[PDB]
Amino acid sequence: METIAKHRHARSSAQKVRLVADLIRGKKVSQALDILTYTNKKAAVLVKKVLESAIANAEHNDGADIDDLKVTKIFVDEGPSMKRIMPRAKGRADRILKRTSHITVVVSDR
Amino acid sequence: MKTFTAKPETVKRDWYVVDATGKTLGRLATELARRLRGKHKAEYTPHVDTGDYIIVLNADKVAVTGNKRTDKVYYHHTGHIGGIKQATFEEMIARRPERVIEIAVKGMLPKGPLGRAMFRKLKVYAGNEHNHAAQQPQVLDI
Amino acid sequence: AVQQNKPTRSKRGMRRSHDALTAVTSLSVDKTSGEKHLRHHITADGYYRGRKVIA
Amino acid sequence: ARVKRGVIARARHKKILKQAKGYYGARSRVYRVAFQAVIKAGQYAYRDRRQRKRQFRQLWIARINAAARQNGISYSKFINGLKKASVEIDRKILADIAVFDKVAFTALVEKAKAALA
Amino acid sequence: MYAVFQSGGKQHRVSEGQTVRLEKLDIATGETVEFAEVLMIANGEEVKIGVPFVDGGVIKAEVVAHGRGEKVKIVKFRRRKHYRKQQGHRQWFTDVKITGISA
RNA sequence: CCCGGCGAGGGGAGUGAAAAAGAACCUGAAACCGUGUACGUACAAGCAGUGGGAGCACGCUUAGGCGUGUGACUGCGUACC
RNA sequence: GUAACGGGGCUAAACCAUGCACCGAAGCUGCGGCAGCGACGCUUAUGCGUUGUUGGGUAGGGGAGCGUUCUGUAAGCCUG
Repeated sequence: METIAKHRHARSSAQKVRLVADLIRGKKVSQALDILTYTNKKAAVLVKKVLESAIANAEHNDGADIDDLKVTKIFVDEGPSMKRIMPRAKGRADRILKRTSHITVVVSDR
Repeated sequence: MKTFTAKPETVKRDWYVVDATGKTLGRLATELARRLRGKHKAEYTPHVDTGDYIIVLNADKVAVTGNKRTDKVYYHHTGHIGGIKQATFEEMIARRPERVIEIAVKGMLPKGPLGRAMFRKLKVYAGNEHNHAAQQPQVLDI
Repeated sequence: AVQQNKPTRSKRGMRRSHDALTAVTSLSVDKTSGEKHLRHHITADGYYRGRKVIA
Repeated sequence: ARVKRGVIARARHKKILKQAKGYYGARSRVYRVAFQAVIKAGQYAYRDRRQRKRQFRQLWIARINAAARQNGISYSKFINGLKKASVEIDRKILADIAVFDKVAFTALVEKAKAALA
Repeated sequence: MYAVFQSGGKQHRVSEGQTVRLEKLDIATGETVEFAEVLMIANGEEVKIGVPFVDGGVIKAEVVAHGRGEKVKIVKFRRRKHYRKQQGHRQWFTDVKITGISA
């Protein structure tokens, strides 16, 4: 029995969020929460919220027990980019890209 | 049918012992290289090693012809600018007698990983004794 | 100064092979409250080494 | 009568990219770079169909030399003796026998020696 | 027991019960074929060598199938000279099963 | 109904032939970026493939075979217009 | 940076004369397959059977074919 949680159109870069995602793969949920509580990065907050939502779904829609859950999968993908303009010297112009990501977490008893 | 090919997991190898007193350097090195590579067996295979282990004794008693004891020069370079160095046959025999035979045989072997692995089965000593009595080598006359 | 050839994703990964984060080894347990905290720091309620320090 | 090109173009590109499976980097991902990697492969195959035979004959000859020098003759004299004895076995079969049957090879060497005597 | 014989411009070494692939022959399926130009017969320690053929030596075989082999591609290319060409090829064969060796 | 800041975003329940038709909504190709499994890779020098060729994993047959993926070592080999 | 035999090494594994073997190419022979051009016999609606010979190619000339969109045969044929 597996349960899913997603965060779509999140304001960050996949490269930056994968660093935090790599810390908590294959671990128990309580230990994962403890690890995430003491990481001094901005992506820790987002990943933590997604994990908490997944646990709540697991125990409300599927009748699960917290003490037997495990982070079975986690991944980050790219989203659409916003395009902006930045002036430079001597009348030149430049393009600015603002990147976005999708975050997915899967928890299971097995 | 398809032609036979040797398999490195099942190959026989023997141990031989040779004496170098009063022998010509190149005419000894030819035989040593031939037997290290394994050209004397009907199971010869270019991409496999089918040779034997050979011990050489009395390396500081090899012989050369002509005026080569004073006129054969070994060169090398160090990698720093200006670092070219040379030695003579007599100086080499005085300082490091095994290197003579070692270099001579190395020059005659294939260039690559397989040749580098072939070179590992040669054991050269400067005297008349060795400590490989547990392998039971056989006397080989060249 | 700029590149004459486009690099490869293999080189990108090889360069990034030193960018991994490190986790905290262990957490400490207070002797009165029983909370978890960083070693040599105060707890979230105001304890340090068994004594209340902040209201 | 206006004609479009998408279906045929895609089919051609896919046909070429299916032959580049296993190559490294862009050579199995990009059409411009993978087209050049197929022509060269064809050229090499055409040349190697001819190099194969040379390689195998050389191997057979080396093995026969090794086998004959163990009975006490050299390759050239052995071949001359067989020619004078009117034996017409080829080098492939001779190498096979040298590896898998040694009594027969000794018999052949004696025949050649008797012819040369 | 094994014997050597010649067919199709090439030589083969065989023993009883074996299947052999040769160039195309002009015999129908299920029929018998006889090779009566044999070069060598070996039966353990007994070795007969022809000069060039053994006297009274025969191999009998049966035909099994005809067919076509795997495809090959031919590519020709001359660089900077505006020349390219391509071709394909398959080759015929016959299969026989050895039934008897008589010396 | 539930997690979340009375957010953004999601998991259930329900509509419908179909929700991977959910409003960023027919079909959804390529470049480009990820997660999982099998094999190889830390004494080895070059247009990266071709000819030869062990070992390992897996699918039919269970008689010999045979097919698919990876590929140590070795000969030859300086892109296209 | 050895650096005026490719290298190792060579007193012949150098040079001169005579002889006999062997290696060595996509050249020649062997086995199987495709196509072009002639000659000769039945006879051709332009075919069959024998036989001789040929098939590296830029600029450029000659012959024969594949696939895409639209019109008729089609108020036909395939298809929840």
